[PDB]
Parts: sequence; structure tokens; C-alpha cells
Amino acid sequence: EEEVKALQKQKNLHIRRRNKLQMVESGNRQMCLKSKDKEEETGRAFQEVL
Amino acid sequence: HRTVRKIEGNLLWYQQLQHTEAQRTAEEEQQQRRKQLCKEILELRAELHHL
Repeated sequence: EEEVKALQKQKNLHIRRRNKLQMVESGNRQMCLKSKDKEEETGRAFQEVL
Repeated sequence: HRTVRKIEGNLLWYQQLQHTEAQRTAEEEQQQRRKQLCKEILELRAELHHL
């Protein structure tokens, strides 16, 4: 019963950490899509200098 | 005092022996609860691995 409680606590921790990782990853993926638009903008600015 | 001890200790003895037989039926319910908890631990370990 202590082991079931420990595993329930660990399950709840992994659910919370996964939700946080998915928030970080979703924010990061939105930053990365915009950072690709930035790589195209800086790639255009680099072509302008060329 | 010798007869009193023989009477009381035989009664105590057979009460303890019956308490051990009634403990076997409680051991079967405890074994069923232990199987339930071990099954729940296995399901939780599998969900933890997938998480």
C-alpha cells in the first residue's frame, strides 16, 4: 500500500512534469517556427549583404 | 493452584489454536488483497514506463 502510494505520487509527478514539458515544448515549437521565419529573414538580410 | 493452571492454560491453548484457524480465512482475504495490490503495482509501473 505504501508502494502503491509512492507509485501514485510518482505517476502524478510524471503527469505534471510531462504537462510542463509539453508547455515548454509548445512554447519552444512556436519560438522555433518563428526562429525559422527569423532564419529566413536573416538569410534574406545575408543575401542583401551579398 | 495446579488445577487452575491446567484449566486456564488448556483453554488459552485451544483459543490460540482456533485464532490460527480463523487467521487462515483472513490470510485468504489478505492474499486476494495482495494479488489486487500486485496487479495495481504492475498496471502503475506499465503506465509510468509509457509516461
